[PDB]
Amino acid sequence: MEWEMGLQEEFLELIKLRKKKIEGRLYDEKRRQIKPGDVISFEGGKLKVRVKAIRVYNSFREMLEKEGLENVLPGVKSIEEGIQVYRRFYDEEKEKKYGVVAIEIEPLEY
Repeated sequence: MEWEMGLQEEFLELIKLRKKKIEGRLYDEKRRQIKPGDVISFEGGKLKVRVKAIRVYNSFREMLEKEGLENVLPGVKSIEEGIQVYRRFYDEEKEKKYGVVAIEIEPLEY
């Protein structure tokens, strides 16, 4: 039971910053399989993270508003800007389909 992924180094560090914040991401198929009790290797083993718990919300707004914008998207200009990031990446239909699930990740690498 191991998950593997890849993302820009800059994005990796973000995860390290999410160790005290949170990480959003519309629930998907792969995510559905992702449960709080494993590890996710990024870029092979550049950034290792282990699911802590899964959550579900109404939308990014409620997530950034409830969970926290900066507690989800570090660097975001604003809540509105954040949603845009999720909109460009995540489709609105899919999102409206399920919603949003703040997957709490914690890199145990450092």
